[PDB]
Amino acid sequence: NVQSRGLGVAVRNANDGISMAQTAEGAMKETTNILQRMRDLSLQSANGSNSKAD
Amino acid sequence: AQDVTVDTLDVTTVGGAQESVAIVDAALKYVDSHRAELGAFQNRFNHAINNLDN
Repeated sequence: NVQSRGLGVAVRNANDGISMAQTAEGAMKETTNILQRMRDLSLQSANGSNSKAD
Repeated sequence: AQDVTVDTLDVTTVGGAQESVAIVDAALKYVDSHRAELGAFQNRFNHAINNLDN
């Protein structure tokens, strides 16, 4: 019985560990999206076509 | 040095017109610069929606 209840809180615990990993992973998607936007935009500015104002 | 703006922009002689075209370019550059700043603000929060949604 001690073991049986132990797995009862263990499945709850491992799910909690999953939830915190995917909450981080949710914000992980946005930060990489921001990085892609910066890189594509910096590639645009690498030309000499745009003046200093651009 | 005389301070002039778009409100004080007067074109009744040919010389005034040459001042006006330069003045309008300064005003347009300022407007475009703040348009870009608002655009950056728009491009910040649109990533904030789906971030907070995640």
